[PDB]
Amino acid sequence: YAGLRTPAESFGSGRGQAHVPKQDGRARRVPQAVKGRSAHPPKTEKDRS
Amino acid sequence: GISYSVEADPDTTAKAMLRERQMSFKHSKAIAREIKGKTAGEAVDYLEAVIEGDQPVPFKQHNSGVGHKSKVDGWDAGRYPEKASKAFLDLLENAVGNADHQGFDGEAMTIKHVAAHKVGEQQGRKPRAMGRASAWNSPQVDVELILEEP
Amino acid sequence: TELQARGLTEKTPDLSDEDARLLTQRHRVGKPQFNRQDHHKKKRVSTSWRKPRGQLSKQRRGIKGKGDTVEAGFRSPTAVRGKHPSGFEEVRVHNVDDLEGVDGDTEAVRIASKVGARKRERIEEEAEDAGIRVLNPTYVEV
Amino acid sequence: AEFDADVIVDARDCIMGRVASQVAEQALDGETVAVVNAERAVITGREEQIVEKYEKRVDIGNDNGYFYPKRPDGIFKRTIRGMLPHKKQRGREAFESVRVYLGNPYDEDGEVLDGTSLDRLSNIKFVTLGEISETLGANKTW
RNA sequence: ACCCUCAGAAGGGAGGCGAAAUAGAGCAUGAAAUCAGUUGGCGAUCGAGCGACAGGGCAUACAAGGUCCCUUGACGAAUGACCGAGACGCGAGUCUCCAGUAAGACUCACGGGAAGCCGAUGUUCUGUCGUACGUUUUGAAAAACGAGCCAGGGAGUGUGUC
RNA sequence: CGCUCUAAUUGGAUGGAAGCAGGGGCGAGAGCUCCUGUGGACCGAUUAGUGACGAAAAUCCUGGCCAUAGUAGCAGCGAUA
Ligand SMILES: [Cl-]
Ligand SMILES: [Cl-]
Ligand SMILES: [Cl-]
Ligand SMILES: [Cl-]
Ligand SMILES: [Cl-]
Ligand SMILES: [Cl-]
Ligand SMILES: [Cl-]
Ligand SMILES: [Mg+2]
Ligand SMILES: [Mg+2]
Ligand SMILES: [Mg+2]
Ligand SMILES: [Mg+2]
Ligand SMILES: [Mg+2]
Ligand SMILES: [Mg+2]
Ligand SMILES: [Mg+2]
Ligand SMILES: [Mg+2]
Ligand SMILES: [Mg+2]
Ligand SMILES: [Mg+2]
Ligand SMILES: [Mg+2]
Ligand SMILES: [Mg+2]
Ligand code: NA
Ligand code: NA
Ligand code: NA
Ligand code: NA
Ligand code: NA
Ligand code: NA
Ligand code: NA
Ligand code: NA
Ligand code: NA
Ligand code: NA
Ligand code: NA
Ligand code: NA
Ligand SMILES: [Sr+2]
Ligand SMILES: [Sr+2]
Ligand SMILES: [Sr+2]
Ligand SMILES: [Sr+2]
Ligand SMILES: [Sr+2]
Ligand SMILES: [Sr+2]
Ligand SMILES: [Sr+2]
Ligand SMILES: [Sr+2]
Ligand SMILES: [Sr+2]
Repeated sequence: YAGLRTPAESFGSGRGQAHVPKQDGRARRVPQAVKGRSAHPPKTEKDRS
Repeated sequence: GISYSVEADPDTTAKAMLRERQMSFKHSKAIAREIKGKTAGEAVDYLEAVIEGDQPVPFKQHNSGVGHKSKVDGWDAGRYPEKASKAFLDLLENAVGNADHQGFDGEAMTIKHVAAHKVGEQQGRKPRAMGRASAWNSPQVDVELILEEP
Repeated sequence: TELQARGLTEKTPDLSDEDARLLTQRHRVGKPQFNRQDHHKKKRVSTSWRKPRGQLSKQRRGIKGKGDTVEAGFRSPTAVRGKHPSGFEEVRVHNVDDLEGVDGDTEAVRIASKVGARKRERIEEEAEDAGIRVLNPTYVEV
Repeated sequence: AEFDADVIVDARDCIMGRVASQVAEQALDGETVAVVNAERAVITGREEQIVEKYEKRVDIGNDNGYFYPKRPDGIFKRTIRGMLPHKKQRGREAFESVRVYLGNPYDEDGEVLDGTSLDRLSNIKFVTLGEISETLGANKTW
């Protein structure tokens, strides 16, 4: 759940900004956003044997 | 802050510095540029004339909208930045004083080196229309001065 | 009173006629800079080579003046490729034991930068006695 | 005021364009040329159409400007400028080492360049530079 | 610490400590963008994808590169003469011989020379070519879309089955 | 080619490691390497592995910064001080 604990929403078109989910004026959740989720991180379910 | 950016033989020179001065950095570049190479005493007489309005300070770089001044030689734009001039007078007072305490003739020494550096901005905020605030900051200026025997 | 470099600093390797001809060719022909397209137009774009990928890229399409594109055709001659400009083949050395098996007639040795002044002194004296030139010698006051 | 020309060309009864072409190349070859008797230079064809073309050049213009000369003095000079890369360093040097004169300010007689001569006994359809300038409104100072 | 300066527990100067204060308080290191001062090159008659490749100017402590220039000679691919003699053509010019000769890129040797001298690096001048990049598109310099600049961040990963 | 960490084998460092700055050499190239200065404690190579491994772009994210500019504003309201 790292990076997913936020209700961040995107503003969409109209305000001259990229459609990136924001919360309190900060970009959140998405992998390209600082403090966002990790796109393809190490996974516990992976069989390492 | 800054450190003297030029070598200085302590046997023939005296130093001085201003720290984090809330004054125009742009006026400081102009003032330094103009008094460099002068005699400390000549600089003081000059800065006093500026503050008084008798002598203009050539604004060669930061001159957008600045009206011309007939007394500016070889250039057109000029002003009378009295605040920054007073700060420079303090600098010269300290330098000449240091010089004297070392056995030199302060006033007679040449301003070998003098340069202003923007050390930062004191941050401020100003409320604007439509529910937003914008920057409203104060420049923070350091300036070094090296008086040299000649 | 003056600075002098340790070792056989002026030593030259002995090359066959053909090797000397090819080394001389490599030095005459040279090669283009091979820097990334437009590296000069943007500070965030480094000089490091990247294949021009744009569908419309002028360099990719090969327009004259847009710089050469990396190709095998630009390779140096096999017989001399990688040689120091002197003609010597280089040998990376980290210690005295690394000097063993080195032919000072054909090879010259280069002491790794990490090696300290103490160890370099030994490596340098041992290399000279074996007739091996040290490409990066220590300059001592003599 | 004194022009040490290596060559002095007599334009009297000579085809303007043909002289201009030779003076251009000579100038590019480093020669300092002086075209004398400009007012007597000649251009072939129907006077009415020739004048119509030069008149249009005088009428063309705007804020940026298209200053076209009216005197035989400047007309010949301009004719030469059009055969020289006057915006390049080499071209400007050549053009600036060429001068056209009304009459002959020299003591010598100019030389008539080969192939530029026009025989009046064999031609009726031609106009003199001075004649064009008069029609254009230039004050006949020659 | 002490001393000087100053309206001054400010700051500055000098000084003391320490291997180091350019370790003196968001006080290990200290990139880029960028700013001040300054060095080199260019600069108030001249033109714009900013460059690539050639070639000139000016600039250059050492180190980590050491080559380079001229006479002559040797070698000498393709190519390839002048002059002269003889023969043609209205003419521009041509053929035959001289002769595949002289010449011919590179490379080497002898003799002489260069140390800002050769390379290289900075800048600038000349020549040739040249309307970014990425994307959308049949067609992009595009009056189609994206980006102010820099640093860092930023996209084929796991389980099961085939 | 380069990045992380693991293992085996084998090396470097206070007689100065990594990093950074400027500069020299090599490689078609990814990139490798040396010198000098700074820095002041860590760093490799080979081989077998591991992968949260490579950016110029996404009106991409965050931070820092320049021009804009000493520019707009610091006048306007029946309360001109
Ligand atoms: Cl400012
Ligand atoms: Cl290959
Ligand atoms: Cl006009
Ligand atoms: Cl031109
Ligand atoms: Cl006729
Ligand atoms: Cl060869
Ligand atoms: Cl893939
Ligand atoms: Mg996160
Ligand atoms: Mg104004
Ligand atoms: Mg409100
Ligand atoms: Mg760049
Ligand atoms: Mg620090
Ligand atoms: Mg891309
Ligand atoms: Mg369409
Ligand atoms: Mg091994
Ligand atoms: Mg990255
Ligand atoms: Mg941002
Ligand atoms: Mg404005
Ligand atoms: Mg009133
Ligand atoms: Na939360
Ligand atoms: Na934006
Ligand atoms: Na598992
Ligand atoms: Na004046
Ligand atoms: Na004036
Ligand atoms: Na004509
Ligand atoms: Na006109
Ligand atoms: Na140059
Ligand atoms: Na697109
Ligand atoms: Na495009
Ligand atoms: Na268009
Ligand atoms: Na902005
Ligand atoms: Sr809408
Ligand atoms: Sr300005
Ligand atoms: Sr080292
Ligand atoms: Sr000609
Ligand atoms: Sr001190
Ligand atoms: Sr031959
Ligand atoms: Sr990644
Ligand atoms: Sr600003
Ligand atoms: Sr008022």
